[PDB]
Amino acid sequence: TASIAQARKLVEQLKMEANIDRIKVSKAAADLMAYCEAHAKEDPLLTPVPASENPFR
Amino acid sequence: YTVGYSVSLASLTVAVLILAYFRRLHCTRNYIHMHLFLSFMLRAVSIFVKDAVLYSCRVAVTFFLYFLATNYYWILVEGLYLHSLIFMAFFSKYLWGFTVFGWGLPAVFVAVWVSVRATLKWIIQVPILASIVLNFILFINIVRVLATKLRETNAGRCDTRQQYRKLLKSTLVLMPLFGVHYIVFMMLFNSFQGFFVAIIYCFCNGEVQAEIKKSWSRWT
Amino acid sequence: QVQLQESGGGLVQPGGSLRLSCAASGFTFSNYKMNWVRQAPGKGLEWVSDISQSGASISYTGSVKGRFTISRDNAKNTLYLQMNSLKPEDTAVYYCARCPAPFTRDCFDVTSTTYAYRGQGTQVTVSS
Amino acid sequence: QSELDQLRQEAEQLKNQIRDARKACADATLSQITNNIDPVGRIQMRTRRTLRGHLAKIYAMHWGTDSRLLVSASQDGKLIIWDSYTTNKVHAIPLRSSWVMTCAYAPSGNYVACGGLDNICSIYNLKTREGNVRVSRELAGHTGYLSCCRFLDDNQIVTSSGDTTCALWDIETGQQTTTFTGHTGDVMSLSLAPDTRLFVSGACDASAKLWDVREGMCRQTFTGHESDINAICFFPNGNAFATGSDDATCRLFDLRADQELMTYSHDNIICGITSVSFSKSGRLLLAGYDDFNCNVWDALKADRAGVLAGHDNRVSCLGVTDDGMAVATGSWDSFLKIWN
Amino acid sequence: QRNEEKAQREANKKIEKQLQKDKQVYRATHRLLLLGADNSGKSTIVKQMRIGIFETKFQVDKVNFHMFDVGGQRDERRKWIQCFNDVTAIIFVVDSSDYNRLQEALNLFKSIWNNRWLRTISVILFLNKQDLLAEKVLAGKSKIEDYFPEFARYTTPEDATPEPGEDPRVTRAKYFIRDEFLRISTASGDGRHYCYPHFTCAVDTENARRIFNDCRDIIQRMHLRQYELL
Ligand SMILES: Cc1cc(N2C(=O)NC(=O)C2(C)C)cc(C)c1CCS(=O)(=O)N1CCC2(CC1)N=C(c1ccc(OC(F)(F)F)cc1)NC2=O
Repeated sequence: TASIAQARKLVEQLKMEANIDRIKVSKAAADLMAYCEAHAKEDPLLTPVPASENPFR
Repeated sequence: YTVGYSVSLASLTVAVLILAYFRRLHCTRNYIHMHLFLSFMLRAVSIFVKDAVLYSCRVAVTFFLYFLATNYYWILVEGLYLHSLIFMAFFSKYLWGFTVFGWGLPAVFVAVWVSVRATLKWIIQVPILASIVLNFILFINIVRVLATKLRETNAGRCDTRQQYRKLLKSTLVLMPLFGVHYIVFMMLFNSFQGFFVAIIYCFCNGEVQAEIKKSWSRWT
Repeated sequence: QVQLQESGGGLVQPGGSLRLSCAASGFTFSNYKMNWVRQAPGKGLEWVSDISQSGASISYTGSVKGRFTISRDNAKNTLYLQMNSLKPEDTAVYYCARCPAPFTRDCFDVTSTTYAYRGQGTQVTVSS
Repeated sequence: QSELDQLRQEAEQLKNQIRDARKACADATLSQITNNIDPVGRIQMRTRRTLRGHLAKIYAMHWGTDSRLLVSASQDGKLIIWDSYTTNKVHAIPLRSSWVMTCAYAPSGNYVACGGLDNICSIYNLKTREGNVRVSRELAGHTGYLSCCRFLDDNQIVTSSGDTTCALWDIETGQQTTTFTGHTGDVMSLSLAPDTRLFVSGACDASAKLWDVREGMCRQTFTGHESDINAICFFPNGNAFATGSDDATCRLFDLRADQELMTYSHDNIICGITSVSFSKSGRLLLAGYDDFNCNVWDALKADRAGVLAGHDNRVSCLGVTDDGMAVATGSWDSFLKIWN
Repeated sequence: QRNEEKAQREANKKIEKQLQKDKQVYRATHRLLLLGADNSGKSTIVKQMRIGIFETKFQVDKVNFHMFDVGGQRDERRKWIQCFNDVTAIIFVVDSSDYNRLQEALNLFKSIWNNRWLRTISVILFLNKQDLLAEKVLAGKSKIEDYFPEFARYTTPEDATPEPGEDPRVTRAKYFIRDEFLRISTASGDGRHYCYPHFTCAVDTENARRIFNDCRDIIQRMHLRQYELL
């Protein structure tokens, strides 16, 4: 039946997820910090731009 | 005395400010309240001015009669707008249709009194009597509907005493005790009429009280 | 990972007793309203009993009033169902469905066929 | 049952060995690395515009690539295309079904999609020969309500649905080229990667899944939420994403690390999250809540930077411009407000 | 130069005129969510009311209604039910004869009543299939006490108004099922939303004036609530 065969695919899918190259969280968090630091000056919401450069003002 | 006449105008101007400066306190019924509050304040203004020129000319006399008929015509329509919602508003402009009725129609037959007076009572008085009588007719209809609905909220799944409190409080805030004072009379009553209305209709109002709390929460 | 692992259940003679145990994990057990549901052989899922967050509303399905009783232990993160007099009609797979939202008194879709926040269930059989 | 017991054990033991692999990578936490950097401080945005004209609640919205035009869907049958700079309404599309639950604006700015309980992501042609707006073609084939459909290309669109299934579509033919199966609950949100090579989708089973567009297979699944995931959004670089849920918590997940980096939660908040969005830099994390508010979060330190309190009913949708210049907030009070 | 701005401002007026016209039709119409079960008999009510989702428009006394039946979805309904937080009323249909499924209908009623986004909506309850309930009660095959033990200690309400010709045993069971639904209504939502129970059959000829009268009472109470008069 379908109920007994519904677990056939669940095992197969988890096998694909098991064999994945995982990096350390320490260097993973470094990439997020580096991206934000390198793009901080390009974020109008982060740093309120002058009213002359704001189309909504 | 004088302090009593300050609170009549002072509270009513605060009432219009809260209703007008705010966007949440809107829709037709709140626009109706402002004209009622404006008329109550405008009556108190014309009371002293007329007395000051007379005892305390004819310019203040004609203004006094205009605003006296304006109060009972804005009490009438406000009960007329509520009557429309319960009965003849299941298919819903209307708001600006009778805004002329509120101010303009009281004025026109005042000028008739002036026109006849310009040479050579009932011209101005009994039109107000008709408004008072008609307003009482609407008041009786509404309290019967309120009583009808209170006993059918959940069939018998309520409390008779609790629905008595709901009926009594609702009845108090609609009975035209100002209209009966006009016919009975024709001192201190004028002093508190303007300030008394602001406490119940704008201060005791349970939704503006939470609105200013929302206003204070946003700002502070 | 939200998990609900049922315990207990088995064969029992009519008139006996059976204590179910539902071990919860992956969420704050104290915030959620918990339910017991069952699926009889050849029948759809049926709601049995629920319990409030604190353990005040202890409503039952009516067919099991007097016999069944649900319990809750927020410290141990577990749910209970003490069945006191089992009838043959009670034979079903008893699940431990949890309500979807964490601060609501209404509970939706616990009896659905593919509810995500419901356990695998424990088999209860009554026969002579 | 004798052999089906093994299938349960095979999945359980293999799922168990995945956790220790993730536990080995978790040497530090995102709070430890980002504790040294100074905080953003106070964030105080102001309502630059408030867009009025929708009759019923605004349920979804989407910005354009030019960062000027918007599309907003309301539960009354209208799909209004706005203009942020001048507040003017460019178009007003009457829909067949009033219960529209999603809307999308094409990257080219030529088509607009929408759908809901009618089970159709209808494509609308804005730049036609006669200048009008008409239904281009209707993409039928979903068995559950359409929750999110997003333009992958001018001729491709990915859809989420309440039938636990996503699908890639070909607008020219009108058929599903790729089907994305694996979710158990209703799929509520969808977010494409910047490269449009992968996309994530959260569903009503407290789990998110990374899908490959050209393959149709699930790469990895993320867990950690306690309740239904309502919103999802990629990090600007494309290596992470955030998920809002009914837990009153947002969570940051890293694709390469395959773990949950950070949780954005406060004890005061006990209401669900409807929409999430990152800023252009990715430092700020916008989130729309059920308590009629929008909270700005520091994505690296998990601190409430600010609050966008300007709506009467629940905040239904959020959006940030591609140039990161402004943020818009739709709500159930039928008002779309621009913040900057 | 300014030609584009003149065109854009002139264009916005054309949409604004249409949106005001569409507002009149939207406000006049009353939207209704028809909710029920497979055995409730939803299609019977829809069919006899001859004026992904199925819509049914019917006009009563020059008042447009719009009944929405949502049958093209799955059994999980906690995400699309939020789309109907502003309907005028929810028409809840129940099969009175189907005893074992009454608790399932009671649970669904409790969820809708206590839902955060549906706390303001009033429910027009239709206890459908009354003729089959009378047949089952008089036959004596199935009993309420097995499925509802509290029935054995239930006295008929004094305000009951039975139809001309009805066994007192039938009336007792008929008003007990109604009382089960009204028990949930009174337990929460004090004055914010109410329930309108009705006994209906497959041959109830109008069955739409009751909706018309209930929707009229819902709007009237809504206006009175804004005045804090009820
Ligand atoms: C209906 C309504 C409801 C509201 N509310 C709202 O919106 N929220 C709310 O909570 C309430 C306040 C319910 C507000 C307004 C303005 C009105 C219209 C009110 S009126 O204009 O029709 N008119 C009614 C008649 C009128 C003048 C005003 N009243 C009195 C009067 C006398 C004595 C009284 O008390 C006591 F006897 F002295 F003890 C009390 C009244 N005498 C009059 O002649």
